[PDB]
Amino acid sequence: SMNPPPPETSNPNKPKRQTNQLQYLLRVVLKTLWKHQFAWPFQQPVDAVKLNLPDYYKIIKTPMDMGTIKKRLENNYYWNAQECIQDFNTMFTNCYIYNKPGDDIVLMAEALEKLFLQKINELPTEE
Ligand SMILES: CCc1c(C(=O)Nc2cc(S(=O)(=O)N(CC)CC)ccc2O)[nH]c(C)c1C(N)=O
Ligand code: NA
Repeated sequence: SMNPPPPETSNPNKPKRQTNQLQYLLRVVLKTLWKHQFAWPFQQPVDAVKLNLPDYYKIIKTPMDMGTIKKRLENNYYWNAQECIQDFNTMFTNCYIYNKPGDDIVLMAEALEKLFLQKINELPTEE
């Protein structure tokens, strides 16, 4: 198939708040993963047309990427910090669903996920 529209990154029908957790998720978690040498395949939605991966969006029905997550944080899309953490988890899980052990892309996800866990370890306390 072709590509779906990217996930929504704003919600007009949802109140917005600033929290220590959410700001940390942008400025520490997202930012540190973003600058990693293996971040690039996860910085934007998988372009299945350009990459000639016709089955990607047949297999992956809940796509997620760090470009989307970054915009969601900047736009205050998330009310609860867990919403953001869930999106990271979905991104990694998609990679482990679609690909095979030892694939380049899988090793890249593994390094990012390792780093992600190190960073969310020091997430500020809620509320
Ligand atoms: C390996 C395919 C893949 C990617 C990916 O994005 N790969 C990719 C992107 C471009 S790119 O043209 O879009 N590009 C210019 C360099 C990036 C801006 C070029 C080559 C590429 O291999 N991401 C995921 C989660 C997967 C997967 N299999 O799960
Ligand atoms: Na084809």
